[PDB]
Amino acid sequence: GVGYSWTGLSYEERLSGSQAPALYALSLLVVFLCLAALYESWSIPFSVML
Amino acid sequence: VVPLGVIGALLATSMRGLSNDVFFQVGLLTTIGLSAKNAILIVEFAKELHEQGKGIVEAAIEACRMRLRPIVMTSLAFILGVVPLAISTGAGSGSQHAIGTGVIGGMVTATVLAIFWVPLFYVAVSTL
Amino acid sequence: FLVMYLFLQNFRATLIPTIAVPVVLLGTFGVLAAFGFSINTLTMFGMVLAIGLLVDDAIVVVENVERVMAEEGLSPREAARKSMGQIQGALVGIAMVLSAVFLPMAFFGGSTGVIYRQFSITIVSAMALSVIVALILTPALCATMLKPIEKGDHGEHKGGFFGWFNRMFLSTTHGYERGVASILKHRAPYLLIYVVIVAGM
Amino acid sequence: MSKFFIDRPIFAWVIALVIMLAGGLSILSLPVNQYPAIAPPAIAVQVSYPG
Repeated sequence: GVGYSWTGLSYEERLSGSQAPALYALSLLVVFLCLAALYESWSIPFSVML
Repeated sequence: VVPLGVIGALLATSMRGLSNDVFFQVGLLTTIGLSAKNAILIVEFAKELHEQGKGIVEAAIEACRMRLRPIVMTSLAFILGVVPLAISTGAGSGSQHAIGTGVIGGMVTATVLAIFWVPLFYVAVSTL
Repeated sequence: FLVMYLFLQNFRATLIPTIAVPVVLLGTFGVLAAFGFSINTLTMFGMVLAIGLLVDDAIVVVENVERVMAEEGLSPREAARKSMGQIQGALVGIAMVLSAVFLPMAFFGGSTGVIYRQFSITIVSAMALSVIVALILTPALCATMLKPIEKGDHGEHKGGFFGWFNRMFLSTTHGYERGVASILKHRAPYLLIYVVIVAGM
Repeated sequence: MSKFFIDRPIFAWVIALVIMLAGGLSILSLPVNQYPAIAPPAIAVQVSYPG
């Protein structure tokens, strides 16, 4: 009959937290395609994105 | 030639029974847009074929002969794109029925009729 | 997709403009989030009335490149160079004249002004980027090798149950050119019938 | 203008894919409803007085 709740600087940690695995993956994918447009290739981009 | 699209918009919404509303207004705007589209797509070829060193009357014939296929291509593509709004029933289907019949009736008469007619309006010799 | 496959009669080429259809409406979703316009039924209404107006500038350029590859035996790498230099003034023209039917409707007030919006912006953004997706990439991906040189069977009989389709089609073009010749022959009743149909309109 | 892309197709494919997955992640961050704010704004004052 007694609930618990979060306030203050921790309250956002209750909502959608660190999206760092998302932003890393999308940010590596967009640069992988951007320098592919620079190179006019696909496998030569791999040699500099790894 | 925008009357030659809105006459079919009018007769389609009359024989369907749906009345004039905001959807009929945006339908007549888009049907005069597509009427202008499939008219200028051959009148520009008639213009360049005349102004490359030909007369006005043979250039229109050569342009419509060379361009009849993409006109009917765009027309049948559009009509099969906007038929599933007219044939659908269910949730929110009244707005789809109001927006579909006007554009199908405008488009079929902008296609099947004006292809004879924008050459006749182009070869008006007062446009010299 | 399948009706333009029935027109083009080539499975390796008919997906060339229908991969141009998912690249644009998602792009219009790039515009609405840039303008705060939320997804409603009117935006989807605009897109389903705009997909027929959408792929036209791509089907005319693939029609021109297959025409210049059927009439002349050129490779597509230079056939695209010959085509896009001669039809550059039309595919931008239909988009610029189709944007202008929906630009002045967005500035009107009232409760019908906001319902005229989401019928304006989702079409003018589409036709604003349909012209660039028509001029930037589909000549390139039609020009690589995706239209191979196919001679011998130029569609005069073409075989199969679909082989009489173009056989009826060029006969209809012959009837059409004979009809427009008879139209420009007399031209006397063909203005009074225009006056009586606008008077009926 | 063209002629910069028929010789460079990967640039065109990258532009296509970046506008695709620029819209495709942006669909997941805007709301969906049936209709926009079609109704006019209205303010209502209200009192109750028993008896």
